[PDB]
Amino acid sequence: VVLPVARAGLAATAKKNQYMGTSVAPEIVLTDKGSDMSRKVKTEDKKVAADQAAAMGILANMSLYASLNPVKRMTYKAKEQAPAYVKKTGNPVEDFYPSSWRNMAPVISLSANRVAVAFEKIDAASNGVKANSNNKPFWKSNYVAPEAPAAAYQRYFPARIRNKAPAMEFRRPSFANTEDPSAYFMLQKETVPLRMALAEKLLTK
Amino acid sequence: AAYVGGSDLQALKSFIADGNKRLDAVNSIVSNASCMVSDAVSGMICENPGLISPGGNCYTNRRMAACLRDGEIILRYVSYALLAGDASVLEDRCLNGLKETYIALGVPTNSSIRAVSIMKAQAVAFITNTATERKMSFAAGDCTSLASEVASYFDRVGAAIS
Amino acid sequence: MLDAFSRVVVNSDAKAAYVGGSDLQALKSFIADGNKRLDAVNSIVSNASCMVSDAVSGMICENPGLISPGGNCYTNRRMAACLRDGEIILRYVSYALLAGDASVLEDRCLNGLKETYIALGVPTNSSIRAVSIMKAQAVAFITNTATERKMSFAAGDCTSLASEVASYFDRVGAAIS
Amino acid sequence: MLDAFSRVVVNSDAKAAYVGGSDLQALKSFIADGNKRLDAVNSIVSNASCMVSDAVSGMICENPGLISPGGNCYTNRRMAACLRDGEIILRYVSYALLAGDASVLEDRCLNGLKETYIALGVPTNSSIRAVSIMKAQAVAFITNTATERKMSFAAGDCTSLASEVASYFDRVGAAIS
Ligand SMILES: *C(=C)C1=C(C)[C@@H](Cc2[nH]c(/C=C3N=C(/C=C4\NC(=O)[C@H](C)[C@H]4[C@@H](*)C)C(C)=C\3CCC(=O)O)c(CCC(=O)O)c2C)NC1=O
Ligand SMILES: *C(=C)C1=C(C)[C@@H](Cc2[nH]c(/C=C3N=C(/C=C4\NC(=O)[C@H](C)[C@H]4[C@@H](*)C)C(C)=C\3CCC(=O)O)c(CCC(=O)O)c2C)NC1=O
Ligand SMILES: *C(=C)C1=C(C)[C@@H](Cc2[nH]c(/C=C3N=C(/C=C4\NC(=O)[C@H](C)[C@H]4[C@@H](*)C)C(C)=C\3CCC(=O)O)c(CCC(=O)O)c2C)NC1=O
Ligand SMILES: *[C@@H](C)[C@H]1/C(=C/C2=NC(=C\c3[nH]c(C[C@H]4NC(=O)C(C=C)=C4C)c(C)c3CCC(=O)O)/C(CCC(=O)O)=C2C)NC(=O)[C@@H]1C
Ligand SMILES: *[C@@H](C)[C@H]1/C(=C/C2=NC(=C\c3[nH]c(C[C@H]4NC(=O)C(C=C)=C4C)c(C)c3CCC(=O)O)/C(CCC(=O)O)=C2C)NC(=O)[C@@H]1C
Ligand SMILES: *[C@@H](C)[C@H]1/C(=C/C2=NC(=C\c3[nH]c(C[C@H]4NC(=O)C(C=C)=C4C)c(C)c3CCC(=O)O)/C(CCC(=O)O)=C2C)NC(=O)[C@@H]1C
Ligand SMILES: *[C@H](C)[C@H]1/C(=C/C2=NC(=C\c3[nH]c(C[C@H]4NC(=O)C(C=C)=C4C)c(C)c3CCC(=O)O)/C(CCC(=O)O)=C2C)NC(=O)[C@@H]1C
Ligand SMILES: *[C@H](C)[C@H]1/C(=C/C2=NC(=C\c3[nH]c(C[C@H]4NC(=O)C(C=C)=C4C)c(C)c3CCC(=O)O)/C(CCC(=O)O)=C2C)NC(=O)[C@@H]1C
Ligand SMILES: *[C@H](C)[C@H]1/C(=C/C2=NC(=C\c3[nH]c(C[C@H]4NC(=O)C(C=C)=C4C)c(C)c3CCC(=O)O)/C(CCC(=O)O)=C2C)NC(=O)[C@@H]1C
Repeated sequence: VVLPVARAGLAATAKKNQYMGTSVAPEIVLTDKGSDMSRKVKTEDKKVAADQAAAMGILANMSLYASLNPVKRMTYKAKEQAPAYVKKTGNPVEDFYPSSWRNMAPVISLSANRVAVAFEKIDAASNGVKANSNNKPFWKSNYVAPEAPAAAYQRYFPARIRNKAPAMEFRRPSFANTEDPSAYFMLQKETVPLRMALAEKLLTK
Repeated sequence: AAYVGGSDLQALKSFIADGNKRLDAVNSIVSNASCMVSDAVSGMICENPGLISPGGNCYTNRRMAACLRDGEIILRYVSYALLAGDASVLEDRCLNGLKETYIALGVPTNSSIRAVSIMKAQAVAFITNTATERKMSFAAGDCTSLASEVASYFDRVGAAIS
Repeated sequence: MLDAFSRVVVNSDAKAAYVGGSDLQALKSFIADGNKRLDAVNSIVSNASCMVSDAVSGMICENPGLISPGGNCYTNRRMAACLRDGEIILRYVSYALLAGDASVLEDRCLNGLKETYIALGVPTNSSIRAVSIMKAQAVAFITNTATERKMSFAAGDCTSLASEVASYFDRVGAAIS
Repeated sequence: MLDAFSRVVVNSDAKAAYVGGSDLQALKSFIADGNKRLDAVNSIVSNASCMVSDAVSGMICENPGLISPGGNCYTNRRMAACLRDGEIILRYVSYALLAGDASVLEDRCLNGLKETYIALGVPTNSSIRAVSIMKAQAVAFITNTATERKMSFAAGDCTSLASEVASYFDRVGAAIS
């Protein structure tokens, strides 16, 4: 026998200021060039806009002032803000210096009545190769090398020939009188080792 | 929108002898209204730097652009109140419902009063031409009655949020 | 923890700001040695290029092995990274002198710098010698005892800021140790 | 093909030959009495470490004065060099068996050997005894008459190949004679 939502709306409407949720404010502009025929006053309701661009200038400049002030640093102890979740990868180079922050440093510039701080990515170089040329953009951008291996007599045997000998290996076909593609022979050359541990073990015996 | 000028403007000036003095006091506020609001809100943060801290109400660019809007909406009504001579439009459209709005949003009322206090200080400097950085050219005379009235209109703002 | 300024710069809101005009003069009221502190920052910043170039070259003189074949300042990029890091290290100490706070220096720059350097195989002992050379030029510049370039200053005592800067460099040495 | 094999062992810039499938069937057609020859050289290389150690251990057993002070197998360096030479000679004789001619052994191993042994003071008579043991071992493995190892072969006679291998060893003693 009661409609509560209808009562809530009617009670709210009967008291609510219509202008409070519209940001409309009266604009005044006056014209005056020193003659009685020039003077004119006009008024007009006009919605006041939020200029987000100029709000950045106040926010940036004051936060520098808030940080250089040392007595507001103790009478206003500001709060810690927890950083946003970014996944860690275990390598400290990407954990502690991510590419969003890497190489930024504060330029300080001091003039008559102006103290300015600017964070800038610091690059420097040797010859014509820059420090951050390792991380050039993609629009500015092969074979594989093999793994390397570990004399009065000289008239008779040169140093390029000494201790050099043939080397050879075999695998006969697996089955009697029958073809086998897994069968092989190999022929090669190599310098014979010193064999000094076997020579010591043989000399001891 | 309305316009008044020429012969019709002289009729409205006949109703009050300070007609030129009242109009010369609105021209010292609407000409400097951009510098006033920018300095008031900045001066509010010099005094209370916790507003641009984490959890502050002027942290993030979206909120401070709304804070800068509010000092402008407030100042435009007070400038209209001076031109009209009455507080009726100021109270009915701007101040009715403001405090109930601010408590719901979490807007700090005490620091909001500090910005209005600065603009009241900036207003009376401009009206009485006593500003230390800038001057205006005026016919010689005394506007102390009008500068007292602008102070009263700012206090209706402060009372409504207290 | 950050300060008010570096917190907005990590958010990518604004990269630069200035305090000036009347608002600078109000900042002077809340600081002792306010003209002095801005003067000591000027002595570092106006010599930032010469200081870093002196430091890494002095590291070469003190130990020639860094530009050995098989060294670590061999190839042109690693040398350029050495000059870049010495410039980066120096500019944070100049900001730490300005605000009188090591916090942004410690949280942004010094945090995890050692384990990075171990991962790169950077000789941490020689990086000490760069930042300890950079200390010596800073204290020499501030007290105006610098032999080669003399600055013009209103007279007074600057032992306090001289002792302050030596602490900041010593903190960098501790993290990089 | 067999001429290119000789270039692979002689040249210093020869790609190590791999032979399989149809190329191994081609090689089997080129070698004279191929499967017995391949089985003759397999019997040597499969025992080559035991052969060289036993042959030098044999020449020392028969003349222990070679291990006394002033003996030419005294000290580890000498013993190592003798062991090394025994394997070198065995390896070049095994290639002469693969090839069915002595030329690679004569040209690459025996030319100059006598003069080096004379210049070094290496005793040729005891060297000839080491060679004579490896002759006896090689004849035994090729004919499958070794005392402590048997290999697996199709039944037949390989005495021609054993007589040929004996001629290659007998050549080493005639070159250092
Ligand atoms: C924080 C560092 C801080 C503020 C920033 C600033 C806030 C503040 N300002 C005043 C006084 C005035 N500011 C005025 C504005 C301007 N003057 C101009 O010349 C241009 C046109 C305009 C914009 C910059 C004005 C007119 C005044 C009036 C008196 C004066 O001239 O000084 C105050 C003091 C308020 C008071 O008088 O009680 C404050 C707090 N000052 C800061 O410290
Ligand atoms: C190798 C040959 C090697 C050098 C390289 C050099 C390295 C070195 N430098 C110093 C001390 C200073 N360098 C300074 C920098 C300069 N002075 C200026 O006027 C310009 C602007 C600037 C660039 C040239 C300064 C100011 C100092 C401090 C000296 C002073 O009191 O003025 C040192 C000594 C530091 C130390 O280890 O104690 C060294 C070793 N010397 C080399 O041998
Ligand atoms: C002193 C104690 C002393 C010796 C050391 C040893 C030297 C020696 N060796 C042979 C003959 C052979 N040795 C062979 C080698 C091996 N036989 C095997 O079964 C294994 C796998 C391998 C490594 C140990 C072989 C195969 C023979 C041939 C045997 C045959 O006669 O058919 C001899 C005897 C021949 C000669 O005089 O040259 C000697 C002396 N013997 C010692 O007395
Ligand atoms: C003297 C050496 C022996 C003996 C040997 C015999 N082997 C015979 C045949 C044979 N041997 C092999 C292995 C050989 N051929 C290869 O391709 C390779 C390696 C790549 C090797 C090591 C093969 C494959 C064959 C063919 C038969 C088979 O196994 O399928 C053989 C018969 C020769 C013939 O008449 O064709 C003999 C005599 N026999 C002896 O009794 C002495 C001890
Ligand atoms: C207090 C704010 C000042 C001050 C103000 C005075 N102005 C006087 C005369 C005057 N001013 C204007 C311009 C004004 N009247 C308009 O209609 C227009 C807008 C359309 C403007 C903004 C005029 C026209 C006049 C009249 C004289 C003239 O023709 O120039 C004045 C004298 C009193 C009076 O004339 O009523 C005063 C006191 N002077 C000050 O010293 C304080 C700081
Ligand atoms: C130790 C570092 C020096 C030393 C420092 C002093 N500077 C003094 C006065 C002074 N310096 C400046 C320039 C500086 N302050 C600023 O606001 C600006 C621009 C932003 C710069 C970077 C100024 C303007 C002044 C004030 C001039 C005046 O006296 O009217 C000074 C005197 C006391 C003081 O005001 O702090 C000192 C001791 N002087 C030295 O001899 C050592 C080497
Ligand atoms: C700056 C001086 C303050 C501050 C102000 C903020 N106001 C926010 C929103 C807001 N303000 C109003 C009242 C205002 N709008 C009107 O239309 C009228 C006049 C007719 C008045 C004077 C309203 C109704 C609203 C809400 C609607 C909207 O967003 O436009 C605001 C954002 C709140 C939020 O975070 O959501 C701020 C920050 N806050 C401060 O701390 C300083 C003191
Ligand atoms: C010269 C004084 C030293 C030294 C310098 C080198 N640093 C190298 C790479 C590197 N440096 C950093 C830390 C640096 N990056 C930042 O953003 C800032 C803080 C704002 C710091 C201070 C990082 C994270 C890295 C690696 C990532 C990169 O630069 O791309 C470097 C090259 C080694 C390499 O990259 O493999 C050198 C040579 N090392 C020395 O030995 C002398 C003493
Ligand atoms: C073991 C039965 C001997 C014995 C042998 C020693 N030979 C020594 C040195 C040596 N041997 C050769 C010939 C060898 N090298 C080759 O490159 C080739 C074929 C391609 C052959 C056959 C040479 C050229 C040399 C000198 C160079 C080298 O050492 O590699 C040797 C070392 C002598 C010494 O330094 O005292 C020994 C012990 N010694 C014996 O007494 C028995 C009889």
